[PDB]
Amino acid sequence: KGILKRKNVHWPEEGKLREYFYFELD
Amino acid sequence: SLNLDSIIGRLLEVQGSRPGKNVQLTENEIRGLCLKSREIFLSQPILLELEAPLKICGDIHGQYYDLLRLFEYGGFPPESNYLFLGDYVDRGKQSLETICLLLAYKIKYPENFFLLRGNHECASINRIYGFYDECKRRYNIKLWKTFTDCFNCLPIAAIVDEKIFCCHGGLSPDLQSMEQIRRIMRPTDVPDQGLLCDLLWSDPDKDVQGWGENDRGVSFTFGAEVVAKFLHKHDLDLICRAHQVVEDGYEFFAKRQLVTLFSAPNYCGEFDNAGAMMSVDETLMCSFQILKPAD
Ligand SMILES: [Cl-]
Ligand SMILES: [Cl-]
Ligand SMILES: [Mn+2]
Ligand SMILES: [Mn+2]
Repeated sequence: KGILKRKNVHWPEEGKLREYFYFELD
Repeated sequence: SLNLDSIIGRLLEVQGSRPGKNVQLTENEIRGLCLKSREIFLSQPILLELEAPLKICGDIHGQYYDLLRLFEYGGFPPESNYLFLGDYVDRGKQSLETICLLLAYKIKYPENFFLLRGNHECASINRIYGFYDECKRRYNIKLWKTFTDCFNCLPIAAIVDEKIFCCHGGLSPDLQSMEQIRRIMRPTDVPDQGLLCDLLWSDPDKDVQGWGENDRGVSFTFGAEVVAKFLHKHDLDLICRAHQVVEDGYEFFAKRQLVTLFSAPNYCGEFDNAGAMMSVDETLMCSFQILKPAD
């Protein structure tokens, strides 16, 4: 199912643009 | 000959382990990763033409446990497709684990996992900024030279679905046609000036009109109108690049015509930046996954 070889780039609504992941640093 | 699954398993088994724990592969295993990935790099084009969906990541700089977090949150290969934009080595403490996992995944999933060259995949840079010292301490000088021969064959740019142009650094005043990238022969070092140098070294700048001198002492800056003209001329929608630390892990330029990605949070232990990757779905809907230490 490889991805090496007309669409348009678009963006979500502002509240769905970023998904955050927090982690504990040591 | 290459016990590729064994290597990957040993690289992944330190996840969550004692903080900073090394994974020490054998030198033959590492030489095998370099040799087999080099073959694959040379068999694939230097300008990768890719289809969505995929996740795009910026600089890692040897922060191995942040790379593992990227995969944990983005999906371990082959659950997600990946394009990395370069700067795997130097500055961090675990350049070797970082590059070995990336090369192993390139060999394991060669048409679903991709690595571009950054300006630190260059012997005259990474001799100084950490990678050679790590190789000499943990292996030997011959292995560092083996890495250099592998890095000299990395591809230089990618275009996703004819709309997203990807490279480590940025545009070049010498880039008129994509054919000029396709004509670059490998193996090659990174020159001190010219197209290949600029693709790995240039930066966008909000204050320059046209092309300016780059504060790095190498290559150029380019302004927002350079970006607009390039996109229009080549029927592209977006430039996606890395190379600069940005506080939120990603940063837009020129009204979303360019984005900078940086994937090493709290870079060097000195900055308080997040890392980000950009997900591109099948319709080229683009969003960001942001990795940050809790505060
Ligand atoms: Cl994906
Ligand atoms: Cl400009
Ligand atoms: Mn960098
Ligand atoms: Mn860089």
